[PDB]
Amino acid sequence: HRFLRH
Repeated sequence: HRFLRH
């Protein structure tokens, strides 16, 4: 997964 790009 990912730590998103927020």
